[PDB]
Amino acid sequence: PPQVRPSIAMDETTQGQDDLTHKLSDILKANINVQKLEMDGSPQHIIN
Amino acid sequence: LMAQVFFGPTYYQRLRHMVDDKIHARARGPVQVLTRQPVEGRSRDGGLR
RNA sequence: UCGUUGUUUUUUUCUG
Repeated sequence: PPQVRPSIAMDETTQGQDDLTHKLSDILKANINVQKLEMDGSPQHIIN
Repeated sequence: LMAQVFFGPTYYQRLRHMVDDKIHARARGPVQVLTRQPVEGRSRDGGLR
């Protein structure tokens, strides 16, 4: 949940993303990306 | 006084570590968001470790 | 109209 990875506040209004948030979002993007290779040209080297 | 005393002027210099800059107490107050524990630092009503 | 909240991250020079 957010508690484990709370959103820091660099200066009042602007809140930065905890490293865990960036990492989870990146893993989510990559997972979506793998899900998108199979539907098109996936020449066994993009996949790898 | 039954004994005598060494006595004279000497060069003494004050130092930056005034007491009021170190005294501190905390009954309750701000807590770290992540851990819900008292914050660190005298200037923020920190808590002793 | 009680209520009423104030950053992290490093590095530094210091104190016992």
